[PDB]
Amino acid sequence: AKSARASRIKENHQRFKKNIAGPVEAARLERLSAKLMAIAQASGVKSGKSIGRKDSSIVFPM
Amino acid sequence: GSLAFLPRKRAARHRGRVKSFPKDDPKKPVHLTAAMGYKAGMTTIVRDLDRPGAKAHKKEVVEAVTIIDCPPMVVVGLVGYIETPRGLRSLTTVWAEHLSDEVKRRFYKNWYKSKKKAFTKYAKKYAENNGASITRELERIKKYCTVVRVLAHTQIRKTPLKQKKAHLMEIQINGGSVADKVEFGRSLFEKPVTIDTIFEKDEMIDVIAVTKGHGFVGVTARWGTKQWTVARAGQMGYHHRTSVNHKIYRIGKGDDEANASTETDLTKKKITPMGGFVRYGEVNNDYVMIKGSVPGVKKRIMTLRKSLFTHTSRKALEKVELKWIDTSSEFGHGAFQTAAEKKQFMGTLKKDLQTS
RNA sequence: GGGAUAACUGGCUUGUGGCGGCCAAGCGUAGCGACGUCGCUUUUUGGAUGCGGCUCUUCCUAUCAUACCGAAGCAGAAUUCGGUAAGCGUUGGAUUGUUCACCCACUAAUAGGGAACGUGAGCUGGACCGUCGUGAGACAGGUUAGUCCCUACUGAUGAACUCGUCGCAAUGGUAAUUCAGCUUAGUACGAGAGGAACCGCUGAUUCAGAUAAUUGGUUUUUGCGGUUGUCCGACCGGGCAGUGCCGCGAAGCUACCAUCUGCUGGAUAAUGGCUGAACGCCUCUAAGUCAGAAUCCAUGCCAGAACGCGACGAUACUACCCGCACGUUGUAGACGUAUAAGAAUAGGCUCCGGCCUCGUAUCCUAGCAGGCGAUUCCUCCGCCGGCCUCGAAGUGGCCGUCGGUAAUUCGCGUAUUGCAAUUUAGACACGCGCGGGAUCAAAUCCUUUGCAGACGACUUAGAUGUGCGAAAGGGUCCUGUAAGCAGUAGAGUAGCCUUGUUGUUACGAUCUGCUGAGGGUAAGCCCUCCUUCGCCUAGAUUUC
RNA sequence: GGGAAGUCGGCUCCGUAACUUGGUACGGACAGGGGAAUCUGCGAGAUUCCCACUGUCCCUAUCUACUAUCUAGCGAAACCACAGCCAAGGGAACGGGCUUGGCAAAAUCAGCGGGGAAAGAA
RNA sequence: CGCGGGGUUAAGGUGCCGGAGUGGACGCUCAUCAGACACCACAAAAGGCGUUAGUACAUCUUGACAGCAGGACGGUGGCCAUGGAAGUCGGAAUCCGCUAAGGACUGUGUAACAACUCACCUGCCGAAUGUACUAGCCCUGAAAAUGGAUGGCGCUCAAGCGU
Repeated sequence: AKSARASRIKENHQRFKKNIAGPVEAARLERLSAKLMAIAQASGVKSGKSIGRKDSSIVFPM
Repeated sequence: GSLAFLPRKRAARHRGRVKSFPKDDPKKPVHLTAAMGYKAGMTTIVRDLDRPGAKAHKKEVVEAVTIIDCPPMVVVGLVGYIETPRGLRSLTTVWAEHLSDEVKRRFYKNWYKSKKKAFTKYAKKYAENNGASITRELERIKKYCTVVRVLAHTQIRKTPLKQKKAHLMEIQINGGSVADKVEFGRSLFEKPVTIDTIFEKDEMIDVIAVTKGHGFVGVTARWGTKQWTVARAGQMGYHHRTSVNHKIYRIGKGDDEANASTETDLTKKKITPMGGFVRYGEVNNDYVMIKGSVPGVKKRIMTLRKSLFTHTSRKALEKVELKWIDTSSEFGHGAFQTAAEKKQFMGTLKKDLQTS
């Protein structure tokens, strides 16, 4: 019996993944993400545009 | 036993953690990975099987299915992580405004005697023109992070449980640029997300839970007998498990009023068994109906997540035509789907005359 | 009877016999002598054996099977020999005192060994004297030796780092296995008989991890009913027989007696190649490189370092931040603790002229431990702000104010620390102070819960609520038709008066009706619109 | 009580008539019971299944004996040079302290299947 | 070999652990668990298309080795044997001519031929080769079973080997 980690079995799984499950899950994800989007859309320093500082060690203290 | 589930220890946390989200690429659409629910029980069904090559092909088979009460989860935060030579590091998290009493209960341990003062300064940070700082945190997530997760909590006060403390977890966002994921989460703030929005029917998922404990049990039941390699006595049960490849057979909407009805059985009935789920109650919310047994006791917190790998089987590409769902009593040998059926079968009674 | 020796093997052991002749590079100047070949064993017709057995852990490969290869008249199928492989599995019968061989059944196959003088752990099936003899032994003649704790492992708690929530993942563990059926296909192949395989599909064995809808089993639900003996005077309702006995029996627990799930990348070995030298042919190899095993390392999976790390929430005192006064406060060890390209080394850099052994280089480097004033200078520092920048464990640029400043020269002061005595001078940390700003929290005990449990521990609830608790009602399950009354239904047991062709009056098993009634129902079932009653902002400890 | 294993296991007499006290012909009777069920209308009721032995093994049943966590109180003994983590090496089949490496973090609870026990040699 | 201070050595060492050299000169070796003083054993007249040094013999501008382009012929399908056997299923002899050279043939091949190829020869090319041994270093020259040992790290123009 071919092991579950056999190279030929892995290649067959890769082909099956790429030619059937790929498209099926892509369509499923498109619909689900559509529903997610439906529910979702249902000065620099003084404004936050410039990402500034909020509020053991890696170096030796001098 | 297996030397792969050792150090046979009690689960460090009751919730159970995902430990691995599926790998992310920007080409897919933006979506959430995981969800949460509470085990209500399990029941019996009949499926018209279409497994080309099987002896039960084009035949009716009887199957056991587990039912998960899934009230909509609420998004209350957004966390951003960065890649480092030591792994992923949580760079920063920005919460939502108007957190719920249930998530604040999650934060507190003695909620009754406490002054309920959590996140008040953070709400003031929203309101008092520190929104510059909050936008700065969002932009830091946009420009520095590689993976984004969203903070979401369940609705106990809809779940028929004595508990009042909710459950937080991070659900990873996949399929897009970091900016797209940040905008998605920020827009998802203060909004309920549904299980039919995260998953749908016909899809195999992975269930993370803590399997039931049995206390100090000897080797006879701990391993299955007649150095770490030698069977020893100790804790058996209460173990974190991730069970893979469980088929989502149905998602019931809770407000449908005909959740258990199929296109073959024209009975306006819901999923809750006649008399209620034993030790759980009634399912009045969105529920997930999945094949087979699942780790965890009734009313236990459960994590439902997407499969890590694209599937390699025809059982994952199949449609599930349901014929009927059992709603008889689980409290004993029940033979009636509805109280109306029981009354029609047994006629009228002495107490019926006395009351009427 | 005396003397010596008193254990013994310990880079031991394995696949190829010994003897004689011939040949024989050599050594040698006759003798030693391998590989072969000849002669003997040995040829012209097809039982042996005289400590064993079973279970479990781990390891070896000297591999029986499964995976991949090389060869064989290997047509196909079935195979044989050999190579890489220990990832994964690895019997029974007959017989015998036991074992083996042979022989016989399954099976994919039903390999061999080690645990180191005690064959890992567990279980099981005599010599000294005395006497009498000696062609030789005998003695119920005596004597004699018979040496509950620490730790490993397996689980469970845990102090200090304020409590808490959400995470990361160093390291350690690691898992799947074999068979069958369908299609390919009665195809390739074959005279015939026969007869595959790759892709694709569906099941089953073993192993592993879960789960209880269903289906069995289990019953202290002592839940309901029947029944034996005795007792409470009888009915009813019950006690006793360490759970009397029987039947059903939820809940819980269980069961390959039930059901569910078991996942994918890279690099390799044998081997097969590409380009191409050594060596003007050639060559898979030397430089370079392609594929390839159930192998190796990882992902998926389990744990999480209790002295590994991160994000966020709220932080009463304390001191939470700031200014500056310091500390007779700590430091595996300031004293200019100064200096960022990348990349090659059979090459590189650049200002595009040229330069590169060489960091014995560049910057900085003067002043009472660094004073005061002036001539003169726009040079180098510094602190605050503004705009922006830096996320691998988070900083720097420009501008702006203000502050200091030998690039040149000069004046006034240095003395006395007495001829040297660490030139107490930096940094980070922590403490104690002042005067300015800000804030008014949690955990534990306790009661409670059963998603948990040896006990800790864990999931919960406890401040007014979609609250908690006790009852009740309804629902759902279990049992199987309560007590009592009545009907001439009533098998039967007896009185009235006289014949009864229909005589009456009483009792009465059993039957039927009221009665799927009666009882139990969460103790680890379900629901409650004001169903009823009650409870409640506590009291003790601890925390920067 | 049940299951399993092995077996070679399952499935003539009375009266009557002639003959030499005994035989001969004739007539009649013989060559089951128990338990569990199914089918037709209790019925000649019809049909189905199980009955064994053993110096064998296992399980169920009864009896006997030892079997027991925490709390309050009370309360010993055995034994004790000092100790207790490993691997290699340490000529004298010798390691526990030595060499050099793996490492190594307070205080505990429970389980326990390993170690802390063994020769003397013809 | 009394208790102390100073100096210098031995055997052994100088990549810290570890005091003293990543000291100097000339070479050699890459090992799929090298070696670091074991040289006793396995172990042989052993296997190596690893590498370096050397001894002997032989061929070379009269053109050596390797290659490429060509020849490789005739008596003769020599004798015997075979159903068939022509150099090439088999036994034995194995000569001559033409020669530059060519075996009564070294392999592939045919039923037997035919055909190809080797031996040998010539042309092109152009300068050193090729056979056996010897001596160093290196690979093999046999190994089981808890995880471990040049003392450990590690070391490759060495931190290995010789002077």
